[PDB]
Amino acid sequence: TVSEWLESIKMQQYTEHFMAAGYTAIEKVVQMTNDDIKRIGVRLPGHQKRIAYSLLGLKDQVNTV
Amino acid sequence: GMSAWLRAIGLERYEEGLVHNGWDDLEFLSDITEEDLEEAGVQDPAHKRLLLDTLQLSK
Repeated sequence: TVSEWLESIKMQQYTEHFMAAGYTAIEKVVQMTNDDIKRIGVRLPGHQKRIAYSLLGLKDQVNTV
Repeated sequence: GMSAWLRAIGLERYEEGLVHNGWDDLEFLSDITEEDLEEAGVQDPAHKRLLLDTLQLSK
């Protein structure tokens, strides 16, 4: 679940904005590119990597049939 | 956070840098990688090695 991902990467406080931006489910979370990340409420350069890096994995993970 | 943590090694002045990346917690910072370090500004070899030392020194 999105919660486990967001909390494991210590992005706990983002879950709030994430779900609010319609990205409540993984399938939608793996869609949003880098732009969306910064828009939802990420101004920290560091968090812009913690989420992006991990997102890359998720996007690939769902592709690994 | 890792305030007193980095203090013992003399890296306290860096803290805030690893805060803007989400490593401001000894929950997952204790298992941080050398890759997830450079992003916080800790790109230097000596600095990375220093933090890795603290993982076993302070734990």
